[PDB]
Amino acid sequence: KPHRYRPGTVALREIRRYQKSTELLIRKLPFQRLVREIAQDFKTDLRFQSSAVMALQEACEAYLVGLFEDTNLCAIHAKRVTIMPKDIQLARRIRGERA
Amino acid sequence: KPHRYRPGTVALREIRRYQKSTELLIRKLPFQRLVREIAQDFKTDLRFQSSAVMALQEACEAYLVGLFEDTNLCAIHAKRVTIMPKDIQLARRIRGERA
Amino acid sequence: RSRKESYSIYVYKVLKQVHPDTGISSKAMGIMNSFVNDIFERIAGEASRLAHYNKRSTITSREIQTAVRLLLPGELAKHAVSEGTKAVTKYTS
Amino acid sequence: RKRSRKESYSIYVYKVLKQVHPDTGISSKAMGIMNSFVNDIFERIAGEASRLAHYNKRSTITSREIQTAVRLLLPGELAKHAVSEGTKAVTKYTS
Amino acid sequence: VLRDNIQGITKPAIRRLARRGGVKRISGLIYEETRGVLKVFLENVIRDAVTYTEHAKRKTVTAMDVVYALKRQGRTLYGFGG
Amino acid sequence: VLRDNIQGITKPAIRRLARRGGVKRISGLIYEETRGVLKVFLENVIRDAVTYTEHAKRKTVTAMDVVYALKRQGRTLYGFGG
Amino acid sequence: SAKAKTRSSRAGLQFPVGRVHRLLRKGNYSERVGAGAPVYLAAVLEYLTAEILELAGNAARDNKKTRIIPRHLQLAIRNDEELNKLLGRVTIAQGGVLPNIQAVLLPK
Amino acid sequence: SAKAKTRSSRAGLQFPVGRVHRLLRKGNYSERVGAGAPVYLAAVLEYLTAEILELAGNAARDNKKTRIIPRHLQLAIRNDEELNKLLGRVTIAQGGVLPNIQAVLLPKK
DNA sequence: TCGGATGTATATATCTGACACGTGCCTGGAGACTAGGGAGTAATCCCCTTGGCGGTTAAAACGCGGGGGACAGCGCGTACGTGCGTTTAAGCGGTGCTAGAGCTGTCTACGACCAATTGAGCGGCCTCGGCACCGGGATTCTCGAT
DNA sequence: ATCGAGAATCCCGGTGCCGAGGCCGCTCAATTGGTCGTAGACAGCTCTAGCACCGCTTAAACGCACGTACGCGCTGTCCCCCGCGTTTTAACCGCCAAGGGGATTACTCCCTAGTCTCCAGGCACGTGTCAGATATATACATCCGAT
Repeated sequence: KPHRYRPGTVALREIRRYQKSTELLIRKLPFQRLVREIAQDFKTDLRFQSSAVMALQEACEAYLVGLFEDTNLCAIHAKRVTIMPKDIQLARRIRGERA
Repeated sequence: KPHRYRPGTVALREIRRYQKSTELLIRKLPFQRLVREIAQDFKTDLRFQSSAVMALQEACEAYLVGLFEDTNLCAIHAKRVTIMPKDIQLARRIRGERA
Repeated sequence: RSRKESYSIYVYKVLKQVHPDTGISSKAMGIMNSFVNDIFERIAGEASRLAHYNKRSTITSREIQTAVRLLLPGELAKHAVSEGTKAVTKYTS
Repeated sequence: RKRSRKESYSIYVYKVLKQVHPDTGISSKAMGIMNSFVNDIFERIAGEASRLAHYNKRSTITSREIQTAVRLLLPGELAKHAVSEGTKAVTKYTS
Repeated sequence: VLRDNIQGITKPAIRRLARRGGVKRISGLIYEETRGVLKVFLENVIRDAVTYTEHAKRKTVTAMDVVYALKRQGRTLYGFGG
Repeated sequence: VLRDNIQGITKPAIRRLARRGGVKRISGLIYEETRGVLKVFLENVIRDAVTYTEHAKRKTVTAMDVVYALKRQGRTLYGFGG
Repeated sequence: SAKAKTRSSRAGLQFPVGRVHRLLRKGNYSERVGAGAPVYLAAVLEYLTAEILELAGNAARDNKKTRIIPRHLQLAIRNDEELNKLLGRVTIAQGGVLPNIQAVLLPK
Repeated sequence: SAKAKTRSSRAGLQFPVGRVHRLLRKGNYSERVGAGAPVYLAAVLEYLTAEILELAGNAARDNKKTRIIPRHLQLAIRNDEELNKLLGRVTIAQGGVLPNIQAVLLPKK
């Protein structure tokens, strides 16, 4: 029968691969469409510089990576290895975004 | 045999009593001595206005009460009711004081 | 001898205008003075930055309006903008 | 017609880089980041000095205000070394 | 560009963002949660960016508007001006 | 005042500060930990307060120095001036 | 408004328009200050003051008092959802906290 | 030391003393600006720049490169203990993340 | 389900000290005017934003088998809560002294301001060496088999 | 414990492009030199409030004993995420084209700074009285061992 890794090996391999790099991890066109949709419920007939959408993407990705680090800390605190929504909620509450 | 409450009743009674009040909870002279000792390892022969020591005490007590709220949140997250030093450490790390 | 300025009599006028029967202690008035000073400096600093970004050298009333839109949360911002607009419109006319 | 000119800190950052590492170059995005860093720190120190001269009812920002702003803003050994460097520069300039 | 683009933030993308954060295992309900926490964050920044754009009387959202909107929330960003 | 005054922040005082925070049960190793934390906080504020006092060329730490030192750390305090 | 009296009375306010003008001119915010900026700022400050004072007066009446103390300002601020977002990093002296017990700690 | 030349040169720096003077003077920080404030500020800015650039050059040479990129600035900043405290709330674009795996997640015996 | 026993809310007298209000006055705000440059407005140019094909192929979506991790339950034993008796030092009042904060007057050296001048720094060219990429081979974790 | 097969990642050499580094022309911002008015350095005086001491009452901290509820470790089930193969969708890249609106320049006018005079609002100080803190006595709610 063919080769097969055990659950948890490819996960660590991807952790190393993506902590070693600096690329952008969300696709560009879907994010640009999301940004335009939000902004157009704020004001109609707007235009965006490309640098503006790139800056928004950098900020969003940095935010989400920090939040996932804090979530992993909480999940380990509860003696687990799987992150769950209650970990995100506790991180955002202690951090100061849900008061 | 004499009367006796079960462990956990007087604790809730004190929680209500101290959340209902606004007094200062640390004694004044010990805190003033602590403040003078720290400041005198920063610079010798200093004098303090009484308002200065009172402001320092208000700030310190507010800080510690907030930290204990976050610690209780962590202890409940781990499915406990007792707060431990690892809860304070997790709260101060996620909060942004231990990085 | 020196004299120090505060916002005590104006806070008291507002209080006797909204609650005609209650008074205010002294520590509460100290807190209210600190609040007014804090909000003044927040709004003024934001307006200064807005006038600097756009290469202007004057803080007009729309700098203050945009600073208020940036600093306060939603319905607070709406009511404060309406009040300020009404005040300026009554002042010029 | 002409396009307006925009100033930056590129040539000075490059002089410092060729002083420290005599044979290393710098890309363009890294120089953008270095410009943002210099502007950020300038505005932090200047705003702190402004507040510090306003608290004491002064009209002038002197080297004493800048030294105290540096003592307030930077961490320990950074603060000690930056204060020594600034003091040495002002002394060499005056004398 | 009107309706339902938050699902363009796919599940592999959230999994990559979690791997860069050091996460080994992910629960199946995380994705619907992350598309919320993101949509709020974005909405706070754009709302400020547009507020700057209307002040300069412009109709194009410049990168400096985004840099200022982020600096105002305590999230300074280096590399796009400023 | 010279030596070992942080043991003057007794254990009942920490139980009271924890009860106001809503804590029902406390572990016997908290007290030590808490004292540590407290000291750090204090040392960060006083170090700034004195830095203001030296600038005005004074030898008395005023309450405005403490209010400014706290404001520059993101912990604004109402009721002591300013 | 043609009446040439004090500017606060002309604009319809209780807060001072002239003092705010002087504080804006002598505070190092810009080189010039328009004529309608102190009026706007005084109106905004008066509105926010009236909001907080009304909530605090309600909180004081709810406790059988004829006088506001810092505890009532703390209650009024923490119990409003927007004044708590505007003043979330602020410490009221002698204010205490809000009564709050986590539901897991109560006797079952 | 007296001089008739550019002030940056008599002060001993490679950073503009006149431009910093004009920026302090036209930036609405105070009504007047002393003569020794731009010299001090230029010297402090040059020190901090030299510090960061040296660490980043070390990080670039540790990867067999002859050129600094944002990744090297990110590494040099996060791997110092005081530059990480001065720039703790800052995001470097195209900078990435320090490699760090929690010890509980690694495989065991 | 239930009568103690303990703690907490409620009702009245009373007594002080802080809040509310009046008075003098002095300094900051208002009235009137002049002068100059900041900003509003019109016109023009050209950069860069948006919209549209068409192809290729990297990545997303879907289904499947199974192993490992989440979670519930049970048992033990130490550590924390509660209550009592003893010890310690905080808190309060009053006395007394002096350091240093705060204010006023004088004068001088420092920074703003203005006009002339000239070189440092910026925009545009452009070229070659560092870095990205291809591919082939070596090595090094990983895992099922004993 | 071990060894061998199979993916995965590092290493080494060759090929090529495009952006970093350096030159040049030129405009405008920094430098030089002088004048002037006022911010601040400094001396002197006053008098507030910060520090040190002393005695007394009593509230709170401390030490200790007992027991119970909770932390923590172990076991077992089961379901739900992970890894992998196959198919499908749409991102990405290069190109073409049009036009909106950002950016710059020229002109004018009207709005704000600056100066001087005048006067009344707000601040420091004094004083009376009533809201609130406290003592005391009940009344009621809550908790707990006993059924």
